[PDB]
Amino acid sequence: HMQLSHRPAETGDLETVAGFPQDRDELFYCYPKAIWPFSVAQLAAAIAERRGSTVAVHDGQVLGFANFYQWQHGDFCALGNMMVAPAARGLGVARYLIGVMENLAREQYKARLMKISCFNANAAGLLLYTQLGYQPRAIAERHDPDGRRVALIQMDKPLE
Ligand SMILES: O=C(N[C@H](CO)[C@H](O)c1ccc([N+](=O)[O-])cc1)C(Cl)Cl
Ligand SMILES: O=C(N[C@H](CO)[C@H](O)c1ccc([N+](=O)[O-])cc1)C(Cl)Cl
Repeated sequence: HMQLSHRPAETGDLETVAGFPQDRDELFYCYPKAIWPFSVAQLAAAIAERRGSTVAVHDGQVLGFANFYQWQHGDFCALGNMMVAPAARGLGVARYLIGVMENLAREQYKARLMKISCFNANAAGLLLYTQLGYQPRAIAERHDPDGRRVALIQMDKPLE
């Protein structure tokens, strides 16, 4: 059914990907420095500051997006901006794209570790990363757009 492929993100993908977050909570989980409503400009700003922006495609549709927000050659990468089209949630897109990013971190950055940080309210993410072999290492305090304290669960996984 799901026949996923991947390639580097392109300008022509921005409007699609900027359509993915469906509410302020979803935007905060995947891009906590963004301001609702999301926009192509905000997405392009991230892409410029980051590395490895990659889309996942199925049946001619861009269904996922991810990048690295930290990269340290021979050391680790940290995954962020993981977004999935609302019509394709729970179909394997995030897990597919995390595997692609793991490979890119190993191959291009010679990373030994991938870091993922997940906000506490994002249960789906915490469970998914757990299923993929990520372990929690620390919890950091952050604040949401209403000034409320949230917990950022910092996880990692050795790259094999
Ligand atoms: O789907 C969710 N989380 C996934 C888990 O991998 C991920 O964190 C995510 C976050 C934002 C998003 N988006 O805004 O399009 C999509 C997936 C929760 Cl919003 Cl239920
Ligand atoms: O700033 C620009 N380009 C950079 C890369 O040089 C990047 O693509 C970017 C785009 C939009 C942006 N924004 O509007 O926040 C920030 C950076 C153009 Cl607006 Cl000139």
